[PDB]
Amino acid sequence: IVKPNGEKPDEFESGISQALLELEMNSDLKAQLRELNITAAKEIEVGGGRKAIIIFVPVPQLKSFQKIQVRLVRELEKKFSGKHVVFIAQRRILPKPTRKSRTKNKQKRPRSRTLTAVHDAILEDLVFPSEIVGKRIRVKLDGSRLIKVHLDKAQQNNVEHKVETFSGVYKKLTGKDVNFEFPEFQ
Amino acid sequence: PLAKDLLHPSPEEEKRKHKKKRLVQSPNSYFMDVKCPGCYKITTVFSHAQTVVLCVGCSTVLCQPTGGKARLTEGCSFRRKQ
Amino acid sequence: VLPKKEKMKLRREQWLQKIEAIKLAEQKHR
Amino acid sequence: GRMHAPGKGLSQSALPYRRSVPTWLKLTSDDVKEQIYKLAKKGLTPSQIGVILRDSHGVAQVRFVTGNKILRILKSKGLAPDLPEDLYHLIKKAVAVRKHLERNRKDKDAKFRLILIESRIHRLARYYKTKRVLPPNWKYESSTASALV
Amino acid sequence: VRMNVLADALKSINNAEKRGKRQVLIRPCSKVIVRFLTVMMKHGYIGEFEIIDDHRAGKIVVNLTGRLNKCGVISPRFDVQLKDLEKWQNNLLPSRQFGFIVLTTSAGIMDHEEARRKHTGGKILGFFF
RNA sequence: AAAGUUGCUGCAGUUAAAAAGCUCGUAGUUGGAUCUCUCUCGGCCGAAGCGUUUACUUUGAAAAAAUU
Repeated sequence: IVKPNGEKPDEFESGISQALLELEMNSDLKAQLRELNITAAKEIEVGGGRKAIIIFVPVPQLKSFQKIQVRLVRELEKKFSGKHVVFIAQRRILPKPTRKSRTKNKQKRPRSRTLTAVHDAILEDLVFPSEIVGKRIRVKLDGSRLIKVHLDKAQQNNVEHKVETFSGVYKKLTGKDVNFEFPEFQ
Repeated sequence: PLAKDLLHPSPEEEKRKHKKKRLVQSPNSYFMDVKCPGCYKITTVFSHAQTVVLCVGCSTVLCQPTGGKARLTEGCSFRRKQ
Repeated sequence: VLPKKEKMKLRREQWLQKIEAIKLAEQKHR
Repeated sequence: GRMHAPGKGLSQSALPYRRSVPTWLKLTSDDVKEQIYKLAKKGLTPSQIGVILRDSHGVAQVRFVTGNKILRILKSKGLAPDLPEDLYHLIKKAVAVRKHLERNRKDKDAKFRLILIESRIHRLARYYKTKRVLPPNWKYESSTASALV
Repeated sequence: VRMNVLADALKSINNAEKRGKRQVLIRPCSKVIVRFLTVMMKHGYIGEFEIIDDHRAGKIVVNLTGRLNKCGVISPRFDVQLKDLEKWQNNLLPSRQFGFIVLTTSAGIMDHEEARRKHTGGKILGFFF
């Protein structure tokens, strides 16, 4: 179930693989979960001692994972205690090519491997049932940015309680301050 | 006068503006689904379609192209989609 | 009306007056 | 403003912010690509392919669904012409205007507009020579103009 | 056509400030424009701004406060050697206290005081007083 | 030098000197947004490939006196 790029499975992703194994034994998600695999898992803190789960999955099977998102979210929240699980693909940040680097650059880095592209794709992957319909960057008096995300209002009833976890996850694995908002109209 | 929030325009003003000149541009057209009067099949037609749209099974003209919005055949039923 | 010489002098003098006034105001902030 | 006209019009297409495929579209990427292949085998310019796919099948943006634009999709399979479609349409228009001029010698307006057209041809040919689409020995000549169409 | 979008942004802000407006919209956005606006922000001249992100070059809505007399671009981007810097401010600033030559240097986009402290030169972008 | 009557800084071209009959019409000038160091041999180091090339900026060497 877990195929790490470092191929050192820890007990966290071991328990996650056991959990998806238990779901593939029993639930209706049998024609999907058997073929699919994950790569890593992580358990972080958000909202004053609230644990949240980040499941790092491979990119090209990501869309298949996108088809079965909310069922796995609900069943893994039933399996564990009061928690929150988000599905974020494993992306590689290639460093910016400066004029001092190793001679492996016989070919340019693709644009999808940059910092901003991967960060925006992570923000896209983090909130699946809602869709990012707008984005603002408020630049404060200190010189510090604050990203505000306008989401789809049709799916607010599933993600209205996860916005704190979304902000905490994005701060943990990005370092940028993000607030989530629902517009009154489109 | 000289005192308004440009960051938060109301729906009536942002609707009223030109489609490029809004805060964030957005189209005025839409995709709509059409039932032929002589059948039951669903056809997804652009509102501002430039091609004459034939039914895939009945070959009846659903819409005729005009300068702007497409002119549906009388008898056809249409619904706004998404 | 009046020659442009003293209009230029008056404009540059009033401009230096705003420069001095804003200098004293910004010095007062420390 | 216009490259040869004194007009300055705003009218164009405006793409929405949502790059995601809508939920109501049940067509997969390969089905859309197969439609593109059969439309190109019918003999259609990528512009015509995009218009037909937008109108009849409901595919709003081919790049948003398939991931590639129409010319690249046709190029990977190999169903793409040697000279690009805008240059083709310009050369076809120049051939038509030159035919009208050889039949009608008094039309100095037609001469002026033909000069406009073949100047547009020269600019587009310079661009395509710079980015290696046309061979460097390619040159637009008046008698060879109908031979390209 | 449109070249040097920073000039357009600075002219828009200056014309908005001269009419006593409070808030202005700027299109298109740029990295150089955002860095210049941050420089004017830290010195307390243009208050607050927020970047509207569409999938094009973005836009910026800037909250004007009232202190700004004139913000201006310098075109072309003249090289500013560290000696020549002194001459430049005597050409552009109405005093030796306030006003700002903005330079892009290899240490970043900054003002002439900070460029003198970091002991570097660069290309001149503008001034604001 | 006053002189911004040669104007790069820094002029003008409705009525005072002055914008070409008008547009397609190569060169030259200007051009939208975007991308956060190591491999061998000799004592952690030295040699080697530089890392795409520059422009730009800072540092250092070197560069007659007299004149300033």
